[PDB]
Amino acid sequence: FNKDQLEEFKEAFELFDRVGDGKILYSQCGDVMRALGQNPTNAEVLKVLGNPKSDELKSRRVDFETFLPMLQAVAKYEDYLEGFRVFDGNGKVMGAELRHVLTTLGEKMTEEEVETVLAGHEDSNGCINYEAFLKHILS
Amino acid sequence: ETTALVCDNGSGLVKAGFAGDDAPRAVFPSIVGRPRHQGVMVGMGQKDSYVGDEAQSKRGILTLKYPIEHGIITNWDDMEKIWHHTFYNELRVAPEEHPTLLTEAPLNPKANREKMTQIMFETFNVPAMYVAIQAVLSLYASGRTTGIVLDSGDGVTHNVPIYEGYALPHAIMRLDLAGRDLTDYLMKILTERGYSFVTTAEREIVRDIKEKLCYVALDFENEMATAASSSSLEKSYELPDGQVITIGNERFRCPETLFQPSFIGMESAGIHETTYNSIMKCDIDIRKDLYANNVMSGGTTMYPGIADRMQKEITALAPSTMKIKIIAPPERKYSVWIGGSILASLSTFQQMWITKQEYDEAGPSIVHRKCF
Amino acid sequence: WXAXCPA
Amino acid sequence: ELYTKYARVWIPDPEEVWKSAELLKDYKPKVLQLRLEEGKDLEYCLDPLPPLRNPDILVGENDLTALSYLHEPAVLHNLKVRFIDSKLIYTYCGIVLVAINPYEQLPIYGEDIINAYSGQNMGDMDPHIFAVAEEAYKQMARDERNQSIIVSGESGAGKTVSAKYAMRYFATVSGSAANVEEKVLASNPIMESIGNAKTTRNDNSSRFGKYIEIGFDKRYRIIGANMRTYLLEKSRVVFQAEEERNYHIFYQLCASAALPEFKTLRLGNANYFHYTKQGGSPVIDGIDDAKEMVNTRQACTLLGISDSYQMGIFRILAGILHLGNVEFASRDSDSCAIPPKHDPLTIFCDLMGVDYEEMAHWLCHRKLATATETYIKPISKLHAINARDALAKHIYANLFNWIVDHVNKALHSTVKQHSFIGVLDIYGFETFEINSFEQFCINYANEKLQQQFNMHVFKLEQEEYMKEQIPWTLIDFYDNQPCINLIEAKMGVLDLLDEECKMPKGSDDTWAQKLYNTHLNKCALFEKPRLSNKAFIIKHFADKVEYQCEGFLEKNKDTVYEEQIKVLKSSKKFKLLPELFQDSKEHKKTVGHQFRNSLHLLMETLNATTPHYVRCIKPNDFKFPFTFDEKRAVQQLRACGVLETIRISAAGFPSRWTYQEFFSRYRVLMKQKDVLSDRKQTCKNVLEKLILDKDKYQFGKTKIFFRAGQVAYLEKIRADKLRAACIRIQKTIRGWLMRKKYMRMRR
Ligand SMILES: Nc1ncnc2c1ncn2[C@@H]1O[C@H](COP(=O)(O)OP(=O)(O)O)[C@@H](O)[C@H]1O
Ligand SMILES: [Mg+2]
Repeated sequence: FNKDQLEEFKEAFELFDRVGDGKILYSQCGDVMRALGQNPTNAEVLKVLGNPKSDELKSRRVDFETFLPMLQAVAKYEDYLEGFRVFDGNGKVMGAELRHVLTTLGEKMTEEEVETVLAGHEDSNGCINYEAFLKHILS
Repeated sequence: ETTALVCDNGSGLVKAGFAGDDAPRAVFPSIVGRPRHQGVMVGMGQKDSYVGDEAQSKRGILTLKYPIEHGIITNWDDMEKIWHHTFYNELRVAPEEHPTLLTEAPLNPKANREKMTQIMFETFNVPAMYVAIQAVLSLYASGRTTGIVLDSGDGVTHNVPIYEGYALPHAIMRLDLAGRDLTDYLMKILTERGYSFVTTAEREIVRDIKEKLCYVALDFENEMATAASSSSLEKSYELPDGQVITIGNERFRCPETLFQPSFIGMESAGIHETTYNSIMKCDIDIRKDLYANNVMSGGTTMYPGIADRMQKEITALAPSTMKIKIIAPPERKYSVWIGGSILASLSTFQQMWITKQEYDEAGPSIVHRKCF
Repeated sequence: WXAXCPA
Repeated sequence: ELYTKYARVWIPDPEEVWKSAELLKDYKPKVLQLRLEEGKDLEYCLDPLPPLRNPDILVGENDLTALSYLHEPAVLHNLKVRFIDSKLIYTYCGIVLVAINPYEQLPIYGEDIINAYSGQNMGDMDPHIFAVAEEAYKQMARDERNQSIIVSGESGAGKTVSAKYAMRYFATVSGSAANVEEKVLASNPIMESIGNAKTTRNDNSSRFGKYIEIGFDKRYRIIGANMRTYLLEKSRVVFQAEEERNYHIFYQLCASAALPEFKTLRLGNANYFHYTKQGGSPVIDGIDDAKEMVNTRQACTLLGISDSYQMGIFRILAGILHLGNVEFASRDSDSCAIPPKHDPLTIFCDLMGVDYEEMAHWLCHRKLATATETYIKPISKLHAINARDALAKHIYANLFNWIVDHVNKALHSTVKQHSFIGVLDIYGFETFEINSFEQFCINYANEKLQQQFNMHVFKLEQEEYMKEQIPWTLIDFYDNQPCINLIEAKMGVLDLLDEECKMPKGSDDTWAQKLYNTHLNKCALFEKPRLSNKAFIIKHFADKVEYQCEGFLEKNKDTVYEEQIKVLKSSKKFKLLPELFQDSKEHKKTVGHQFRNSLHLLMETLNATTPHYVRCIKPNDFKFPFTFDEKRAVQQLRACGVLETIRISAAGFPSRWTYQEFFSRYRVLMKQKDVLSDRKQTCKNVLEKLILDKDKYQFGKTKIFFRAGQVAYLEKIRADKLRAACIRIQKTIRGWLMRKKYMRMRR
């Protein structure tokens, strides 16, 4: 990362600083990474964080300088398509099935997050063009 | 399954039947008759020679030969007719179908078993055979495993001690007093009252007087005095033609030679001293069990009072702390056959048979190898 | 028998 | 291996035979970290593996062979879930139907359901007793060959309820009007009163095999049943172990001693008689014998046994009891006599109408006869007691056979029977703390029946394989003939028992010695219990069983002295006693040899036929509705052979899937390149990649056959792929959504 990148990342980090001390929580490190264009799993986030315990995850605070090596480590389409084609074969996917799998398998998300991202993308039959939704969510 | 035959040649009687039966199908005298006169009528259907119940029926015309005497087979061409009659006419069964069990007195000549075997495999073509010591079978019949057995038929007498199914061969006594020598003595003594019997066809009469009238005295010299002084003892018998004979103090003298073979000029001791001497040859831990289980067996022991006379005269020899019991079951004339009937039915036995496949390899000497 | 007796 | 993190595994537990666990960290070639339901880690150790668990889709399926891991805890789980939570009391294993007795009445037997099953094919439905009955009823029509339903279990399990509904089905689908159902059901109280016993472990155990032949005409209208009985346990009549009873009818009779018509039987209380006091357990708690009597007499009268014959029957059973009290005095070690004016014999002769002096003579002597001559010979006190008890067993076995003939007279119909369907009700495999000749016979019968079942299943598998064109050499046949030959064949344990009964001074000790000499090292299945010389072990089909030699020989023995029969046949007081003995080696045969022959008659009856099998299991010892004790149920499932059946099935290709339904399930693993137009070739390609060892599956014409385990493997790799896909998608949507929240914070 060059000085400009480091400055942009630090600025973004400071926007997520909700206490004014220039720091985030372990549990926010992943959030910052996602805010910076990374898409790490919660497992990946905990791994780069050093698998913190609940107490330090919720209250131990780290500044940008400690975050940066972690961002580096995190930084270092056809599969995404096949992954969506898993749940198809007419190029559509049920909203109910996607909701169930996203809220019940893997690193389960909330139904509200899924409703928010899914709002407006399914048609009257309840089918999602997943290639278009995928291009949309990858931009 | 095919049940085996049990055929107790004995002497004088043949006893035969199927294993698991409780009495023999066939009991007939082991006697071969040939006609001696000239046959005069023509077209009569004359027949060369008669076996068994025929020769008894027609005996006035015949000469009667016993082929077995003193448990030794002395004429094989006679004997084979008797077996032939046993299988084919009397049991009405082909012996080639199923096994046969045969019985023999102990200590008799070795070649007798070899001939029995050779005839059973060669002519009758029996699938398997065995020969068994008679006195062993009398224990199977009386339901015991420890015994001393006085087995005495026509022809032969023997004692065999058996303790828990171990026989004690050094102590086996054999004696040749038998029903035939009581009969020949009874002929030579009836002559004192003038009656006379010189032919085989009337030797067969004396043999039946002996059976009905004779009995054994509990003490000899007082009944000898009694019936010499009072005629109250004498009894009478009808000969076949209707002549009446009368027999007095004589009718206990012939069965009493079993206890004094000196009367017919044998050296040896009677059945009581041979029984006791047979016990004495056994070792001292077992004598008390032999003294309790004395088992009478075979027909010559049927005389009334022979049990009580034995118990008396062995108690006269045994040490008085011992206890002496004579077991004389009423069947005892058949106990050798009954014993062979249970023996041949035991599932454990089926291995024991001399099979034809063995005999064809080893020859007739196999008997001494695989039998007792 | 063969010696000592008649059979 | 694939014991990975979040593999579930079963672990053995004392209190409920197995517990679920979850494998908390991957296995690698000594001890496993296992998360339990009770606590997050408790640790398990591996000995000089735990049984893996089936995937959640398979559990609860209608047919236990659909499972991919076939073993005790998965079977126990499927029966437990289906029974407890879904209240389905019927389940299939292979051919077998397993019926879990609910102890509760249920709506499932209604006539609408009867219609719902009629005309279906077998697999088309969830299993129900009607689906067995229907399979039989169609096969009888489709083919000439006659049919049997075999019902096995403990008597508590409710075999009578299964037979009841199987007949109700036959009546309704025949459209028949007649009245056989009512009569066959109304026969049960007499057959249970005579033929049924209280054992150490069960009350109303059934001690015979009962075969009801439902006859059909040439048009398959019903014609009314013929009843046969086999394998009756005659020895129970005269001997009982601790806290057993003999057949209920004796205790029902003794309880009724106050009733006016039973005055002349001069009964006592049930411990007054030698044939009932021996168990020391006269009363079953919860039963009034005094009242079961009345239901027996009602059942008689509904079958139209006249009141005169009913008093004849109870006169004979009072006979048997009074006979048993007759007590011989030894005169001598080899002779005996009954003492003068002995009272039990007086009352027995008064009951049976015989001259006291003839019975007193013939009990103590026996007659030999050759054709020319006959001898009356005395017998020992031991033989006198064996003779008396053989006579009592013979009077009883004949009375039983007579009552069953009057049942048949009330059940027969004149119409010519075209064909029949038999319902055979029989006891299961049996094992107790102390184990004895009664059990030895029962376990031999169950060996014969399990052989027939293995013949049949193997045959139907060769048919199914030739339908699907798969080589026969792949199905192995498991054979228990080496165990039957240990028992029934020559020099077997029965043959050496009969041979010991008649060898002189035979005894249970010297019998045992013959066993050891003959078998101990020579046979794979016979073993000696280390610490005893008076017992032996047979490795039966279902389990090892230790039998104790003490007192087989006294149980083994029958000889009826024919002259004692010939005295009783002369009786002139009442009709029945001469009737019993209407038409020898038959008297000479021992109990074991009679049983061996009765079992041959049974097997030659069933072999004429096409079997269909049912198994009944008892879920709890306390009759609680719809509760399922794993500790009891495992034992019942072993005893019914269900588990050794499944062990045999798991050796084959248990799991059978149609190509199109397979393709539907597993296209998720299949690249959209690689699916062809040809389904069969597509799946042949994919599966030949997914499971590299071809020995795990066969390509039938219509179905893939998998060995046990591989369908679970495919389900695991499917779940792992589907999870990895879900993680990739969902992390991308999360990083998108928070990236947009970052754009919100920049705004
Ligand atoms: N009831 C009897 N009383 C006395 N002697 C008998 C009696 N029956 C047979 N005998 C004699 O004993 C011999 C028959 O004995 P048995 O045991 O039948 O011979 P084996 O067993 O050798 O054939 C014959 O001599 C016969 O005379
Ligand atoms: Mg003799």
